[PDB]
Amino acid sequence: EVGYDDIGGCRKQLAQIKEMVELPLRHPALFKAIGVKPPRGILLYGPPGTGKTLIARAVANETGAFFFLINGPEIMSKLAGESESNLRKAFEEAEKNAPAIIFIDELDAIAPKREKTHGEVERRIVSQLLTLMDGLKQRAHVIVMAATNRPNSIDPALRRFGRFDREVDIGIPDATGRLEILQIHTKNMKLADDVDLEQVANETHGHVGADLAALCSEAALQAIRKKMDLIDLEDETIDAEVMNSLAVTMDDFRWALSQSNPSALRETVVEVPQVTWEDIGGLEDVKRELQELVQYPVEHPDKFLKFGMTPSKGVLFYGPGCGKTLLAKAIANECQANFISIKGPELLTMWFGESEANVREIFDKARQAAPCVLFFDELDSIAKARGGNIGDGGGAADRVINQILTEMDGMSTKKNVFIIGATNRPDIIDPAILRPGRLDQLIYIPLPDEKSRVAILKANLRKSPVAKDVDLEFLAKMTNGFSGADLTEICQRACKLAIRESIESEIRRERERQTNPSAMEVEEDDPVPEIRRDHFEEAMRFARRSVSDNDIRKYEMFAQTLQQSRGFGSFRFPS
Amino acid sequence: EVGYDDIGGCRKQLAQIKEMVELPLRHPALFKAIGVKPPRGILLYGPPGTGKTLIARAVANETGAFFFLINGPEIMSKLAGESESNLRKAFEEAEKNAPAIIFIDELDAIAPKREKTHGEVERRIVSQLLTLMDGLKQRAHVIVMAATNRPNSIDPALRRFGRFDREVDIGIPDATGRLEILQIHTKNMKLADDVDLEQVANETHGHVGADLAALCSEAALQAIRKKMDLIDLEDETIDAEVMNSLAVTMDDFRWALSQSNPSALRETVVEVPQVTWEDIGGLEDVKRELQELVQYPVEHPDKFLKFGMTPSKGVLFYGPPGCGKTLLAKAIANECQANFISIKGPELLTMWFGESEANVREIFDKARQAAPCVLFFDELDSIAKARGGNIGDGGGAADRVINQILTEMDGMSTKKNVFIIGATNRPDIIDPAILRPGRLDQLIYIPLPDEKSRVAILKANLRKSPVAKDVDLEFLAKMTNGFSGADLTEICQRACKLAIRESIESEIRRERERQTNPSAMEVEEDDPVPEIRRDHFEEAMRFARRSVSDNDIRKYEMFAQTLQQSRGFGSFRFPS
Amino acid sequence: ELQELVQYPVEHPDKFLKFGMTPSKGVLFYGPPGCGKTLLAKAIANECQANFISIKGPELLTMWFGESEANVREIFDKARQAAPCVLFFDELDSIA
Ligand SMILES: Cc1cc(OCc2nnc(SC3CCCC3)n2-c2cccnc2)ccc1-c1ccc(S(C)(=O)=O)cc1
Ligand SMILES: Cc1cc(OCc2nnc(SC3CCCC3)n2-c2cccnc2)ccc1-c1ccc(S(C)(=O)=O)cc1
Ligand SMILES: Nc1ncnc2c1ncn2[C@@H]1O[C@H](COP(=O)(O)OP(=O)(O)O)[C@@H](O)[C@H]1O
Ligand SMILES: Nc1ncnc2c1ncn2[C@@H]1O[C@H](COP(=O)(O)OP(=O)(O)O)[C@@H](O)[C@H]1O
Repeated sequence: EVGYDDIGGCRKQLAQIKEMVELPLRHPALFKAIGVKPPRGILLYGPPGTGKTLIARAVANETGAFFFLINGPEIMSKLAGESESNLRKAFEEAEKNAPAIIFIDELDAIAPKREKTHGEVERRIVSQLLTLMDGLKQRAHVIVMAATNRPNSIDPALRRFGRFDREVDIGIPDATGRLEILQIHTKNMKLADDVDLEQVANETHGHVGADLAALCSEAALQAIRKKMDLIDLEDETIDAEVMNSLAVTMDDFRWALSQSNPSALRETVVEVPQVTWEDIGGLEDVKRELQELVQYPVEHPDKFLKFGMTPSKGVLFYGPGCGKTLLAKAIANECQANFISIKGPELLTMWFGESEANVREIFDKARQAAPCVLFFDELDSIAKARGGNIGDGGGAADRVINQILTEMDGMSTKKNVFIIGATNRPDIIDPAILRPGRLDQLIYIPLPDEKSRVAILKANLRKSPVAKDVDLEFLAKMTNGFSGADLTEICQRACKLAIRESIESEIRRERERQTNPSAMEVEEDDPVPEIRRDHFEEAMRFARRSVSDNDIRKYEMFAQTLQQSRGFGSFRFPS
Repeated sequence: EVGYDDIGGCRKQLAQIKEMVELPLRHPALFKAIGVKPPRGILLYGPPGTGKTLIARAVANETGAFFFLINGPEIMSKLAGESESNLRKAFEEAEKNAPAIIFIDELDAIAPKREKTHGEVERRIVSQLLTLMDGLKQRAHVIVMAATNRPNSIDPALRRFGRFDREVDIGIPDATGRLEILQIHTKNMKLADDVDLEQVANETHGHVGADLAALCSEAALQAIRKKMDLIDLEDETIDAEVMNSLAVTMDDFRWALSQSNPSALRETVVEVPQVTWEDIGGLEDVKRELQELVQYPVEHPDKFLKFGMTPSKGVLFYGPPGCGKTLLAKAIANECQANFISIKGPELLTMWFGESEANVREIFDKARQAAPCVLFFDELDSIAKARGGNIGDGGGAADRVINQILTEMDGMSTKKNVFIIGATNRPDIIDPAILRPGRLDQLIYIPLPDEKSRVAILKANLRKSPVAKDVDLEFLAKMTNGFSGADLTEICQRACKLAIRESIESEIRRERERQTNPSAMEVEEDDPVPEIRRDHFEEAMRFARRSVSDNDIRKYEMFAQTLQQSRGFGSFRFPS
Repeated sequence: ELQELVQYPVEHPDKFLKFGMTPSKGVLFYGPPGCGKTLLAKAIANECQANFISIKGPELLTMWFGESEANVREIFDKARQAAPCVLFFDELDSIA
C-alpha cells in the first residue's frame, strides 16, 4: 500500500504530522492511563494537487488506523435531508473502528460559509457537521483531518477550538522535493541513463506533485509516440520486452517541460535559499553583523537570555545591484531557515489596489513557516511611486507601510520571523520604519571591492566554460567601480558573444560540408569550446558603470547621517 | 466537579458574575418576599476559548442551580420546524428544575441576524427565541446566560431590555491570569522543579485559556517523545511509576511556546500595566500633577464634590521622542490600579487610511466597559504628519479620526471612569479642538531626562542584565549631557550585545581548544565573561548618539512658552 | 540583433545551454513614430514562425482608465497558451 516512501517532496510537514499522530494512534492505550487531550482535528491546507489526501492515506496506513474518506461533493451531491444521514453514518462507522482517521477531502464544499453563508440546506450541513465535530466525546481515537485550499475559505467556526485546532500548510514542493517527487513518479518506466532528473527538477520550478506526475506521463507519451509507432507492431497487449527497449530521453523530458503549464506558478514560495556566502565575495563586516543579528539568538539563545537582552528582529539594507537580495538569501541559508521575498511589484500592487490586508496574510504565512527570513525587497517602491522630491502633499506614511508596521508591532511574538528590508533610496523611506521594534539595524552595502568583484565574477562564470587563459583577477581590478549588476552584464555579454561566434562558425562549417561533400567524415569538434580572452575583451569593450558616483555620494551622506556623535570617542570611566 | 478553583485567569469578571448571581440563585427565597427584578439574562462575550462555558458551568455548580446547555449548532443542525420544539422543550425543562441556568453556547448561530437577516427559517428561530426570552414570566429563577464572540454579532433585539440586559466581557487573560491558568492546567503532570511557570507565563502573551492548555499539552507530548520512547517499553497501560519518572523540563516548555501560534494575538489588550514610578527617575512635578489629575478624584471624590469642581478627564503629554510619555502613562495607570488601553499611531493611521472611524466608537465602548481605565492615545499627531505638517492638505487640521475621537470624548465623561491621555511629539500640528475644555486640555510637557533621571533610566534598563559593580552608573548618566531615554536604552542594549558577542566568541574558541587539544582532566573555568564590565560599556558608549537635536527641543520650549500665563498678573493682590 | 535575441535560443538551444547563458526574453524598440517598429516586430515573429500578439496603446489606456489591470493577467495567460508567441506591447508609453 501507500506509505512514507510514496509521500514525496520531503517538505518536512509530513514529519510534523507524524509527530502529531503517532502517539494518538501508534500508542492509543497510553492516552487511556494519562490525562491529556490529543489532536481532535488537523487541517491540511495548500495548493491543490499537493498530495494532502495521499499524505492522510499514508499516515493512516503507516499507523494502522482505519482510514475513512468523506468526499466533499460526494455528500454535497446527495439529496438534501439525506446527506446529513451520510455524514452521521460516516462518523459512526469511523467511531466503530477505533482508532480511525476520517479524512474530509475538499472541506471548502461542505462548509464553505465564510459568514456570507448563502442558501438554506448548506447552513444545515455546516451546523450539523459542527455538532458532530464538537460532539466527539473524547472517547475512542478518531482523528478528523480535512483538506482545504486556504484556511480562510472554510467556515470560521470549523477553525475554532476543538473542531480544527491545528493547521499544517503542505505548500508547493521545493527543488529537493520536486526531485524526490520526480523520483517517486519515475520508478517503473525504466528511465534512461542520460536523463538524470536533476536538471529537470531545477527547471521544474512552479510545478506541484500532480504537475510533476503529469509532466512525467507526458514525457512517457512522447517517448511512446516517437518510437514503437513507426514499427506499428501492435497487439492486444504490447510485449513487455518491446516496451522496455525504449528509454525516456532527455529531449522528451525537455519537451514535456516546455508543455507543462504549472498549476500555480503565482503562488508564493516558501523555500530555503540555495545561495551561499561563496556567491558574495566579501562584506565580512556586514557578513559578521548579519550572522550576529540572525544566527546568534538561535544558536545561543541561553546567552541572550542570561544578559536579559532581546535581539533585534529587523534589519534594513541600504545601498546602490550590490547584492542585498543575495546577502539576505545567504543569511537565510546559513541559518537553514525558510526565506520569503516580497518584491516591490507586490507592494505596489497592494498599494494601487488599496488592498493592504494581504500584508496580514503574508505575515501569517511567514509565521507558519518558522524559522523564516521575511525579506521586503525594495521597500521604498511606494515612496518612489508617490514621488520622492516633492511627492504627495501628505507625509511619508502610506497604507502598505502602515500595515507592515502594524504587523511588525504585533509580531515578535513568534520569536522566529526575522524582517529584512532592502532600499536603494534610504532618504525617502518612512522614518517610522527605523524606530525601535522595527527595522532599526541599518546596514550599508557598499560597491563590491576588488576582491569582492573577483568573487562576483567567479560566481557569475562558474557555470559557463571559461578558459584558464582569461585572468579574472585582472578583470576585477580593471573594473574600478562596477556594481554586481554591471559585472553580471559583462559576463552575460561575453557569453552571448561566444554563443553567437560558435553558432555562426558551426553553421558555416556545415555549409562547407554541404557545398563540398568531403570523402571522409572527420568532425574537428567545436571551434569554440570555451570562453576565451578575445570574447571577454569584446564584452568589456561595452562594459558600463550603472551606478554613478553622485548617488554613492548621497549614500555616504546618509551613512554619515547616522553619525555616532563627535565627543564621546574618548569616553573613559573615572578610576 | 468544576468550581471557582477550575476557573482560572483571575480576570475579575468571575467575581462580578458571582455578585450578579448569588442572591438570585444562592438566596432564591429572598426575592419571593422582596419586590425586585433579578438579572433575567447575562451576555458573556469575548474571544473564543476564554472559558465562558466553563465559567457558566462553575457558577451553576457552585450555586446549585440546574445547569442546562443549549448548544448553538446543536439546535441549528436539527431539521427546520422541529428545532423550535427543541428550544421550547429546553426552556420548559429548565423551568421545571427551578432554579436553573440555561447556557446558550455560540449564541451568534441561533440569532446571528444583525438586521441583514438572510434566509427564512432562521428568522423564525430568532423570533421564537425572542418570544421565549421575553416570555419569562419572572416566575421561578431561570437565568439565561449566552456566549458570543462580540456583542454586535448577535441580533440587536437580543441585546434589548429583558432579553440580555447586562453584558460581561471575559476578555483575554493577563500575565497574572495566564500564570494561574498555567497552574490550573499544570497540576497532574508532576511538573519539574526547574520549570517555574513564571517565565513561561510572561512569555505567554497573546494566549487564551485554550491556548495555554494546548501549550501545556504540547510540552507534555514533547517530554513523552524525548524520553520513554527510546526505551520503547510499552504495554496496554503504561506503568504509572515509569511515566511519573519523567519531569517536564524548561526546554520542552520553551519549544512548545515556540510552537504556540496564539489564537488572537491581534485582539486588543485591557491590562493593568506592571510599570511603576521606579522605572521613571524623576518628573516629580509631572508625577505629582498626574497623581492629582487622575488619582485625586477617585481617592477623595467627596472633597471634589464639596467644592463643586469637576476634575479634568483628559491630559495631553507633549515632548521629544523617547522621553517616557508612554511609560509615564503606564505608571500613572498602575498607581491607580486601573486598566490601561493604548491606541498607538499605527491603529489611528489604519482607521484613517481605511476610512473606518467607527472603530473609535468600539474602542471607547471597550474602554468604558473596563473601568477604571486609562485610555491612552499614543502619538496622536500621526494623522497630521501623514497629511503633511509644513504645508499639508489644503484643508485645516480637522480629520475624520480626530473628529470621531472628539465626538466620543464629548459624549464621554458620563462613565466617570475612563481617563483620556494623549501623547504627541509634534504639538504644533495637533488639532486645536483637541485642547478645548472638556477635551485633553491639561497639557503636560515631558522634558529630556535630567542627570538623576538619566541614572534611574539606566538602572531600569540594566536591572535584568548582570552589571558589574565596577562600572559606575552615575558617572555614565552625568556624562550623557542630553541623551534621551531611547538613547540610553540603545547604549545599554549595545553594551549587552557587545558582552554577548564576546562571551559567545570566547566560549566557542575555548571549545576549539578542548577539541584541538583534548585535556587529560576536564576542569571548566566557568564563564569567561559572567557580567557586563567597564570595557563593554566604554565600547558601547563609543557609539552613543543623541537622537534628539537641540532645535526640536527649542521648538518644544517655544510651544511651552506659547502657553504663557501672561506677564502682568504675577503680582496680583486683593485690596485690603 | 533581433534574429539573435529571438531566433537563436530556439534554433540552437543546445549552444545556449552549453555556455550556461539564459537569453533575454524582452526587447524595447525606441525611435521616432512611423519608422516601422510594429512592422519589425511582425517580421521577427514571422521569421521564427511564432504567433504574434499585439497590445496597442488604446488597450492599455482602457485598462488604466477603467482601473482593471487583471486583464494583463489574462493577456499573459493567452500569450502563454499560444506558444511560441511574440507578445508585443505597442506604444507602451501611452499611460505616461
Ligand atoms: C531567551 C530568549 C530567546 C528569543 O528568541 C530566540 C529565537 N528562537 N528562534 C528564533 S528565529 C530564526 C532564527 C534564524 C531565522 C530566524 N529566535 C530569534 C529571536 C530574536 C532575533 N532572531 C531570532 C527572544 C527573547 C529571549 C529572552 C531575553 C531576556 C529575558 S529576561 C526576563 O530579561 O531575563 C527573557 C527572554
Ligand atoms: C463627586 C464627583 C465624582 C466624579 O468622578 C469621580 C471618579 N470616580 N471614578 C473615577 S475614574 C478612575 C480613577 C483612576 C483612573 C480613572 N472618577 C474620576 C472623575 C474625573 C477624573 N478622573 C477620575 C465626577 C464629578 C463629581 C461632582 C462634582 C461637583 C458637583 S456639584 C452639583 O457642584 O456640587 C456634583 C458631582
Ligand atoms: N509528493 C508526492 N508524491 C507522490 N504523488 C504526489 C505527490 N504530490 C502530489 N501527488 C499526486 O497528486 C495526485 C492527487 O493529488 P492529491 O493527493 O489528491 O492532493 P489534493 O487533494 O490537494 O489535490 C495524487 O494522485 C498523486 O499522484
Ligand atoms: N481560565 C481557564 N481555566 C481552566 N480552563 C480554561 C480556562 N480558559 C480556557 N480554558 C479551556 O478552554 C476550553 C474550552 O473553552 P470554553 O470554556 O468552551 O470557552 P469558549 O466557549 O469561548 O470557546 C475548556 O475545555 C478549558 O479547558
